[PDB]
Amino acid sequence: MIKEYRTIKEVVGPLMAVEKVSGVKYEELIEVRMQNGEIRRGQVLEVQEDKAMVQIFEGTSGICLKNSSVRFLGHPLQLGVSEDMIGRVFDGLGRPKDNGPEILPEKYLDINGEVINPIARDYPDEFIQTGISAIDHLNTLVRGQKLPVFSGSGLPHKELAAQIARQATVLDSSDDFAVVFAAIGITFEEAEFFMEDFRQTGAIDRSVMFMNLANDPAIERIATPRMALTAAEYLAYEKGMHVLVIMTDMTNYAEALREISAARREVPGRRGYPGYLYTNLATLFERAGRIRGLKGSVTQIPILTMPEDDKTHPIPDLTGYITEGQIILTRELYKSGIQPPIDVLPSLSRLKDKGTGAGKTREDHAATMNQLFAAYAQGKQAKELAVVLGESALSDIDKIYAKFAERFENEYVNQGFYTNRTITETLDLGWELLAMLPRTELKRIKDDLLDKYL
Amino acid sequence: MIKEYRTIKEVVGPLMAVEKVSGVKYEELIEVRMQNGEIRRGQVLEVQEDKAMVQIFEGTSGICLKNSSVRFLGHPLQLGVSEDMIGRVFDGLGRPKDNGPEILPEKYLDINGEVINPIARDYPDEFIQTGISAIDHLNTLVRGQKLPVFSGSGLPHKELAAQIARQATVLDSSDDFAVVFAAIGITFEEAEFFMEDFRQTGAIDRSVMFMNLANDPAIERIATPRMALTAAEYLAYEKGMHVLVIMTDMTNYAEALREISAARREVPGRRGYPGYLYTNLATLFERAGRIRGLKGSVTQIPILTMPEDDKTHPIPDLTGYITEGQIILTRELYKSGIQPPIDVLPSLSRLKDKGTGAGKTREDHAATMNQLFAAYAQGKQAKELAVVLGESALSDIDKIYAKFAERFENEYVNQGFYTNRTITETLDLGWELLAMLPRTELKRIKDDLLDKYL
Amino acid sequence: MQIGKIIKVSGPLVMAENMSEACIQDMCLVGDLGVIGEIIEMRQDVASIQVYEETSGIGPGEPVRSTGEALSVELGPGIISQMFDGIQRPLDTFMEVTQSNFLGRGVQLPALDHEKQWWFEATIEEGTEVSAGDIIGYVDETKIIQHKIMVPNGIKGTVQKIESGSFTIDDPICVIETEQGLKELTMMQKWPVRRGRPIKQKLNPDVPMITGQRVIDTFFPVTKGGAAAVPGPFGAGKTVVQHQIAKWSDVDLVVYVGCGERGNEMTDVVNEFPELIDPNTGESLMERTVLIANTSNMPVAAREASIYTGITIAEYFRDMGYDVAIMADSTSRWAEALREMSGRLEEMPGDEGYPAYLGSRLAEYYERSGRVIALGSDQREGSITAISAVSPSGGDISEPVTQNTLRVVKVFWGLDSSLAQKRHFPSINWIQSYSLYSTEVGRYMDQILQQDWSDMVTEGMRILQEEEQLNEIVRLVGIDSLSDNDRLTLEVAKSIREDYLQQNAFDDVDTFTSREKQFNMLKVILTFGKEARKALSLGAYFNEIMEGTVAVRERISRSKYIPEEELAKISSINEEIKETIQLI
Ligand SMILES: Nc1ncnc2c1ncn2[C@@H]1O[C@H](COP(=O)(O)OP(=O)(O)O)[C@@H](O)[C@H]1O
Ligand SMILES: [Mg+2]
Repeated sequence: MIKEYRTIKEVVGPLMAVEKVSGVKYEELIEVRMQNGEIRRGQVLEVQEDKAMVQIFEGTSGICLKNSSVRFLGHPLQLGVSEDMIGRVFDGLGRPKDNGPEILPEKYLDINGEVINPIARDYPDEFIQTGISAIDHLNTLVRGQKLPVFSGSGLPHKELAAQIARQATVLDSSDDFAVVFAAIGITFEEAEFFMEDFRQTGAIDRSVMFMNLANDPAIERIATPRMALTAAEYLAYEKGMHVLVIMTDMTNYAEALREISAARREVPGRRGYPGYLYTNLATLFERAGRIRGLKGSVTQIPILTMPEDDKTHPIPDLTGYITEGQIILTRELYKSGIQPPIDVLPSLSRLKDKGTGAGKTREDHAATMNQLFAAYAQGKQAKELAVVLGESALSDIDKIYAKFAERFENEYVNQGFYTNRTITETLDLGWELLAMLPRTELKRIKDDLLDKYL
Repeated sequence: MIKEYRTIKEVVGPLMAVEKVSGVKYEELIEVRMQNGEIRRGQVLEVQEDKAMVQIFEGTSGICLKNSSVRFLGHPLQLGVSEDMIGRVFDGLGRPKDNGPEILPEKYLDINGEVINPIARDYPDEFIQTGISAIDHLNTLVRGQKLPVFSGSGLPHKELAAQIARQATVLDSSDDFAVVFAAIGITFEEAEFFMEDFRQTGAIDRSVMFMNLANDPAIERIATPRMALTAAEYLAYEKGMHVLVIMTDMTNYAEALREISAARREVPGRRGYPGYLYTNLATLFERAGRIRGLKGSVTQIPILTMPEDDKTHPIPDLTGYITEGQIILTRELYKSGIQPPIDVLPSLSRLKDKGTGAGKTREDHAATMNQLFAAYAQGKQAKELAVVLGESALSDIDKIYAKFAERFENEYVNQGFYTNRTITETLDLGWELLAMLPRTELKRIKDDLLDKYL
Repeated sequence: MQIGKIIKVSGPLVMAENMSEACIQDMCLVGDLGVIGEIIEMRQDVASIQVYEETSGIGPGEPVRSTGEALSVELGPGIISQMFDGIQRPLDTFMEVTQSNFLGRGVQLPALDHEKQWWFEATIEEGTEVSAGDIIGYVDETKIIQHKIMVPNGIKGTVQKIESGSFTIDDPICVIETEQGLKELTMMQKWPVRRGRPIKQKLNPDVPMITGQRVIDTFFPVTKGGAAAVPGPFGAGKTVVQHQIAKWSDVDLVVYVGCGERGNEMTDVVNEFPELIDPNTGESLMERTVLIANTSNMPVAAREASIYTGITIAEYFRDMGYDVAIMADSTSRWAEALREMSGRLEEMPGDEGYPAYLGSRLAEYYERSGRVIALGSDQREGSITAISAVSPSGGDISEPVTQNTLRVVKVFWGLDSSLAQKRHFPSINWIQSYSLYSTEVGRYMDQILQQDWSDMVTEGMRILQEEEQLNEIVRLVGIDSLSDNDRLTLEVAKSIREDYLQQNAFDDVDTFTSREKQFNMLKVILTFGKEARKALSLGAYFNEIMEGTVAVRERISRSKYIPEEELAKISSINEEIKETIQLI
C-alpha cells in the first residue's frame, strides 16, 4: 500500500518534520515531489511518535508545506542489481548515466549490506602480481585484502590506479578481475579522464563504474561507496566473480561526511571531523574478503589525498587503523621523476605473510623482504648525512649503503605508469638491483640464493 | 518526624528527580530504599517548588522506579566524630572498613564545615623538618600550611608522601602528628603502599583512614575529602592534636566534580571543567592552619597527577592559585634516578620567609636558598645550550654552572626515599655546593655570611 | 506481563513508554525483531534503551518486553574453545541456525549447549555445610582444564543429596538445605557482566608472567594479576603483541576480546589456535582460550558489551583458582562506543567528545583485574592479568583514553612509529616505556635464577640510556670524535637492540624465548662488553677488538635462533668471548 503525506509541519534549514505518520521506520528512504514536477530523494534521520525528522539530498530550497507530497517508500536506500551491470556507467545512487539500454533489475539490495560472520570468513592468502615491485615484493597485495594508496594533490595516484587495474591478476589461474570503479566527488574533467582511459584500454567492457561528481549532493557522495560495494558483493558472492574495487577520492568522502554531520548539528570530534569517522569508514573497508564455501572474492584499493601531506590527519590516520596496510606516495620521490613515487618505508602490508612463500617465492625473495627494509633505512640515514656533510663514516660500511639507494630508487622502484613487469622479472631485477653491494653486506640467513644469481 | 516519598520521577545516571515533596532543603542528605531492600544515600543539588534534584553517591544502577522510596533526613551530610576514630579505617562515606565496632559518636558535624575567621587565624610560623633538602631548604614546609605535590602517572608521589609523614617533625617538644589519610579513586596497589607503610612504622595506630578506591563509586569522591577534613579540624581544634592530612588523588576529585556538572548540563569552563572548580577546591584547601589560643593544627599535603604532565591544565593550575606553593615532580628527573625527583625551579613555598632565619633553622637559610636556586637555573640553561649547540660553544663559566646543576641534582636533591637529613646537614651541604662557584659570582650573599661560612 | 511500546528510534538509542515496572540495567527485547537492548535511563514511564544490534527499519509502535534481568553471561561447562558475540552468542551456532554466512538480528541463542552430556564427578560428601565459592565437584571440560562447579553467590546451607553421573547443564546434580528452604543446583550459573564477581580480598601481583617476549619480560615486565597498556600508532604492532601474549604466556586460560577491530584478525585466531599444539601437554591453544568478537562494522554499542562479557568470564575462572589473561583489542573502540551513545543521549562532553564518566568506566574495568583470594573455605588463589591496546589518533598519546588508562595501570608499552619503520619489532620505546613492577620482579628473578639478574637488567638499561645521550653528540660532532670507551658503549647498545630487543614473531624459534634462554642471551651480550672493557684498559684499541671478534659476535647475533633443547650452545659463547679477546 503506497504511502504519501501531503502536509509538512516544519522545515528548518536542510531538516524536515512530518507529522501524523505511522509505520515509518529509521533510515527509511523518501521522495518529495516538487510543485514544478521535480522529485527529490530524502532520508529519515529520526522518528518520534507520529513524527519523522528527515533530510533531503538536494536540499529543502523552494519547498512548500501545503503544496508538496512526501512519499515514504517503506525501504532504505537500495541498489538495482542485475547480470547486465558490467559495461555500464552508473550514478552515485545507481542510476544509468551512459545513455544505453536501461536495465530491469532482478532485485533491490540494501546498500548497507550485511556483516560477514568472522567464522564464515576465509582469510586471504592468494598472491596478486600487481606488476609493481615496490608493491609485489615489499607490500604484497592479496585477493580479499583492503590495501589503500595514500597520496597527495598533484601526485600521480590516478596514473597508479589505472596501472594496477591494467596489469594486476592472480598467478597460475584463469581468473580475471572484474573491476568496480567508484569516482567520489571529483570534477567533470577528472571523471572524463577515467571514462576515456577505460574506453581506450577496453577495461570498460569488463567493469562497472559509479561516477559521483563534485557538485552532486553530499549525501550522494556518501552513498556512492556503499552503492559500489553492494554491486561488488553482488558480483562476487552471487555470480562468483573476483571483484577488484577502486575508490577515489576518499578524502572527498570524508569531507562530505563532515558537511552532513554539521548540517545535522552534531558536535565535531578531532580536528572538526565526526566521532564516527572510524566506524563509518569501517563499514566500507570491512566489506572486502572471502567466504567459506562461496566462490569469488572482494578486493578493495581505496585512494585518498593527505591534507597538507600530513599523515597524522584524521582521514589517512583512521584509514591506516582500518585497512591492512598502505601505499605511500611522496613528492620528494615524484620530484625525482619517479613513477610510481612509492616510499617503501612508510608503506606496509598486513597480509604478506601467507601470500609470500606460497605463491612466491618459496623464500627466494620472500626472505630479502626484511633486508631491503632494514638496509634502505640505514641507506637513507647514510645518504642524509653524507650529502649535507663530508666524507661518510665508512666507504664500505656507511657510504656503501648510499650506492644501494640512488639507483635502487631510479631503477628498482621506478617502473612505469603504462609499464608492466612480471614478479619473476621483479625478483630478477631485484637481485640485480642490489647494485652495488658485496656479499659482506647481505646479512641474511642464506648463502644459497647469493650464489645462484649475482 | 520526616517521611518517605514514592514519587521518584526519573533516574538519569548519577541524578535523581523527585516530585510532590515539601520541606526539602538545599544540600539535604537523602536515602534511597530500593525494592530489594538496598539503601543508597545522596544529597540535594537543587530544589524548586514541589521538585528536588539529587545526586546519588552509589549510583542508580538496578533501581526500579515504581517500587522505590526516598527519605529526606532533614539535615545535610554529617560525620560522627570521636577520638575513637584514631586507628580506624573508613570508606568514602566515613563508614567502617576494618571490620571493627561501630564508633559511638560524640557529635555529628556537617562535612562542609565552616570558614575560619581571618582574625581568629594564627599565622603558620613553626618550621617543619621533613628531612628532605629540596623541601626543608628551598620550599620550606611550615606547620599549618597547605603544601601539595604536583606529580604525574608513573611518578613516585606515593613514596614522597610516605617519606614526609614518616619523617616530618618540628624541632620543639611535640613529636606527634596525627595522620588523616583520604584515598580518592586510587588503585588497590597504591592504597596498599600507604597501608603497609603505616603498619610497619606503627603510624596506623595513630591515624585515621578514609578510603575510596577505583572500584568504588566516583560520586563518593566528592564527599570523601570533606569527610576527612571535618575529622581533621575536629581532632585539631577540639582535641588539640597536630593533624597531618594526606590526600590523593586530587585529580580524581575534579573528574567526579566534572561528572556531576556534566550530568546537570552546566556551562563548562576551560577544558570542560566547571566554572566553580577554583572555589570548590578552595573549600577544601583553605581548611588549614592555626587558631589563636588553641593548640594543635591542620597541615595539608594534597596530591594530584598533572594530566599530560601539563601544569597549565585546570586541575594543577587552579590548585596553584589556591595552595601556598607546590612541590613538583618531573619525568626527566625520575629517569635520572633522582629521589625524590623534585624540580625546584617551578616549585614554591609561600610561607618560607617567616618560618626560617635566625632562631628558626639558621641565619644563612634565606641567602643560601636564593643563591643555590639562581645558580641552578643558570646551569640548566647552560646544559640546554650544550644540547642544541656543541660543548665548544660553552664558555669556561658555562661549564662550571652546568656541572653545578648536575651535582646539585645528584648529591643534593637526590638523597633517597628513606634518608632523613637534619636542617644543619642540609645547609652545610648547600655551602659545599656553592664552593664549586666563584666567590665573585655569589651576588645574593652578603660578605658577612660569605666570610663566616665557606 | 507489561509490554512496552517504542516512541523514539535514533541510531542505537531507543525510547519506549508503558514501562513503569522496568528497571535500570535490565535487558529487554526491542521491536518486532526482538533485538537485544539494555535500559540505561528512565523518565517516569518511558525508558531509554541502548541496543546492541542494528536498529535500521525499526520504528515507534513496536512492542518492547523487559526480561527482568541484567546483561548476564552463561557460566558453565562448554564455554571454553568457543567464539562468542559481543553479548556472548555462539557465532558458529549462529551460522548453523540462521543458515547464513552473514549476521542477521532478532535471533535468540543460548550461550552454551544445554543438550550435551557432561560427566560430573562429585568431590564433596553429603552433610557438609557450604557457601559461595565452595567446590562441590568438577568437569573435565578439556584434558587440562577442570571446570570446577562452584556454589553460586547467595546460596548458603548444607549439602543433602549429591551423586556423580552424566548430566546436562540444566539437570539438578546437588541439593542444598538452606534457611529459605530447599535449593537444587546445576552445572551452570548466570551473572551480570557490569557487576564484578565478589572476592574475599585483593592481593599484590608480585609474580612475573612469562610472555616469551624478551623486551617485555626483561625490561618492562608485567605480573600475574597486573595491567599493561599498549598505546601506539597504526601498524606499530599492537595486535601482534597481544597475539604473542595470548599464545605463549604461562597462564591457565586466555580470554581474547576483539573490540571494534578487523574481522580477519579474529578469523586468523580461531583458525590457527586449534593447530598450535603444546608439546609438553598435547593440548591446542584453543583448548585454553575463549573468544569474544565484535568487529568495527558490527554494532558499535556491542563493543562495550564485548568488554564486560570478556572480563566476567575471566573472573569466573579466576574464582576457580586459575590464572587468566584477558586481551582487549582495542580499548579505544570501547571509548568510541561510549562517545556514540553520549551524543545520542544529549549528554555533555567531556574530552574529545567522550562521556565525562569515561575515566570511571576505565578505572572500574582494570580494578576488576588483579591477584585475589576467591570465595570459599579453602581460600584459593586466582588472578586476572589485563593486557589492553590503545589506539591514539596520529600516535598522540595525550588523548583521553590513553591518559585515563595510564593512571590506573603500572605497565606501559609505548610503541614507536620510527621503530616500526625500521622494522624494529616489537616497537616498544625502551627510553619512555616503563614497568612499576620491575623492582619486585627483580628480586623474584634473582631469587629463582640464583643470579644477579636485577643488576644485569639495570646495566643493560644504562647502556641504552647512555646510547641516546651519545647519539646526541654524534648528531653535532662526527662519530670519530668519541673515546674508545664510548665507541664500545655504542656497539654494546647496538647488540642489545638488534640481538636481544628485536624479535620477529613470525620466526619458528624467535617467536618465543624461555626465561633460561633470556638469561644466557643477555649474559653473553653483557659478557662481550665487560671483556672488551678490560681489553681497552690493558692497552688494546677499539678497532683491533672489533676486527678480531667478527666470528664470535656473529654467534651472538644468531643466539636468538638457537633451539631451546640445546641452550648450551649459547653459554659456550662466554668462554669464546674471553678466549678470543685474550688473544688480542
Ligand atoms: N613482533 C613483530 N614481529 C614481526 N612483525 C611485526 C611485529 N609486530 C608488528 N609486525 C608487523 O607490523 C604490522 C602491524 O601489525 P599490527 O599489530 O596489526 O599493528 P597495530 O595492531 O599496531 O595496528 C604487521 O603487519 C606485522 O607484519
Ligand atoms: Mg591491529
